[PDB]
Amino acid sequence: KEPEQLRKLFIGGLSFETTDESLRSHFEQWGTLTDCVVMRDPNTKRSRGFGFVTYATVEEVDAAMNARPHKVDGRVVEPKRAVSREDSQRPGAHLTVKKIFVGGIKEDTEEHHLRDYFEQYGKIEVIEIMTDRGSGKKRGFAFVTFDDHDSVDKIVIQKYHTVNGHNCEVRKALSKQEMASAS
DNA sequence: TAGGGTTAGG
Repeated sequence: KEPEQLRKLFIGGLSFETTDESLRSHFEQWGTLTDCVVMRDPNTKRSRGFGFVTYATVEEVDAAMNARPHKVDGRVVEPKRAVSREDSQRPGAHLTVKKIFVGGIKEDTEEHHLRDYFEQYGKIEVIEIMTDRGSGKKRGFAFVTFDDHDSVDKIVIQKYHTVNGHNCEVRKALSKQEMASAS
């Protein structure tokens, strides 16, 4: 079926008392769970305050994210699309942000090209195709802001994105300082 | 609130 990575959600901010079972009890309400686990320190067996749930289908994952906010064992938790272990090493991979950087877009790209691809992921708030202040020339990248951080997360976990007929690279937007800090 | 003994010899 769909890849395990795209069927899984990271659940952060779990109460100290949530266990594999109480977690499953909550999330099974949105579909069939193929995996459900609270992460624990190997040594002291104590909860690390986070876990994962994996559904049989991405559509169930989507259903669960459409049901936010989630309260598990009396605490509002923070479900997020699961970012792969390799991608988790990149700067800002786990940031909650509503904006993405879209790089490598053709000179004739227009806003409608960005909408036709990105509106299927969520409600768009702002689209900025960047130009050099001063020369007025296109720089080949844009920013797109959405109303929900999950739209960004669901887009960046996918590998390819076709805008104005060709692939473009999409990453979470890091600020000017964050880019420096990741240098 | 970022992963479960889950990542480079011919």
